[PDB]
Amino acid sequence: ASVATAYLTLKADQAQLQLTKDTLGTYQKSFDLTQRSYDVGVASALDLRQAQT
Amino acid sequence: VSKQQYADANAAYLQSKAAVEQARINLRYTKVLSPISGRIGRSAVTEGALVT
Repeated sequence: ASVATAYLTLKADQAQLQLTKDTLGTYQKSFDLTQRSYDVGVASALDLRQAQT
Repeated sequence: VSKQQYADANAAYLQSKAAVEQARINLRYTKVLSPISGRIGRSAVTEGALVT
């Protein structure tokens, strides 16, 4: 039982790690777009700061 | 603030200043000034007369 549950937790953690990698890629794209909007002059610095957080 | 948020507010301020300028012109008309220098004649209308 312990070996089975440990292998299942490993597989579940690997899948959740892939999904958090996708979340990090999405947040990187969104932060780059807000950085472009702030560098152009349309968005203020506060909208950049919240995307940074 | 973003520079667009400064630019449109500056544009609204300039528009309100131009409206103040036009109201100042209409206030300058009601004290009617002589457009040239020279000899004046008679006043064909006196005080109390309505003009359009």
